[PDB]
This record gives sequence, structure tokens and C-alpha cells, in this order.
Amino acid sequence: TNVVYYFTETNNINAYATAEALKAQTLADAKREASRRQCFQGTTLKIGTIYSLNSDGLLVDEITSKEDGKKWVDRY
Repeated sequence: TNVVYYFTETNNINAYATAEALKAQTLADAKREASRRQCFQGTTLKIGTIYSLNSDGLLVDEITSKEDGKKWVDRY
């Protein structure tokens, strides 16, 4: 399948990690899948596209993020 969205689960919004591919094809599905793939309490979720990644595969330019217990906040 083709990959549109990626996510990371980090300890806070200023920490970076290698992007993991999502199966979702829309943003609303990506948010639901990313919340369901979150392992831990208290972590931060970021979602981005292929253009959100640097050359090392790190998710640095997320299009939306979600602090634990809060709603998704889009960049714009």
C-alpha cells in the first residue's frame, strides 16, 4: 500500500523520533489510528506527511499534534 501519513510517539512535543508509517489515507483516519497505536500514558503524538520528515526519517515538521488527554491541534 501507499503511505500518506506518518506519526511518532515521544515524551514531549520538542523530542523527535523516526517516523512510523500509518495505514490511514485521510487525516481523520490518521488521527484515529495514531491515537490507537499510542502505547503509553503521558506521551505526545505527532502526525506528518512525507514532507514532514528530514533526510534521516525524523518527524520534525508535523502537520498536527496531540498532547495526552487533549484534542489534536493542527498547525493551521
